[PDB]
Amino acid sequence: XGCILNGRTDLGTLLFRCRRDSDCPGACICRGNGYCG
Repeated sequence: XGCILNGRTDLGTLLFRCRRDSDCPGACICRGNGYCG
């Protein structure tokens, strides 16, 4: 697998700065803005 950032309407994504997918929690991936999703 899951990804705690999928499907949320807060700014949880902004707690997870990423430069690559492996910076992200669970099976989340790094998105175009440099934060996980």
